[PDB]
Amino acid sequence: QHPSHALLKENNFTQQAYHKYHSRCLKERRRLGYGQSQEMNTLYRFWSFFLRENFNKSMYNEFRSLALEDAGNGFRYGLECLFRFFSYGLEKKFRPNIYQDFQDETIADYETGQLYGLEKFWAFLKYYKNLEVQPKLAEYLKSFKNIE
Repeated sequence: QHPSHALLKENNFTQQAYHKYHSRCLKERRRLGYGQSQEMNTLYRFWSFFLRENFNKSMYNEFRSLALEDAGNGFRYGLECLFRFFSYGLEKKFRPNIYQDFQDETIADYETGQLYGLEKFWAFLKYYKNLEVQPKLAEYLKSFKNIE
């Protein structure tokens, strides 16, 4: 199996294995450029699912930073995986710092003219079974009410 799947198997994550896998992913990105590495893409998906229960400040900051570099040049997959992590990760374990970040990246995504992040935020607030919202995102969400 591919490391992106084997490292998600229950109780099988190892540091030694993640380091080898992580390594070639960055080399492949550093070799082929933003949004051009299918191997790097497997790492975005691994991060998206892994951190939902398997959180790591180290991995999360990297995930976020690279996803935003890519998306700043038009390649959306990494950022799409990050919003999916935000929406489903916070449903499984609410972290206030990560909720604030979710707001921050949703606002930034909307103001670049996208709706993928805002819908994911709307989806979270709706299903999150239990929130204060930056009044700017508050108004953006009110206008989204005409869509979903």
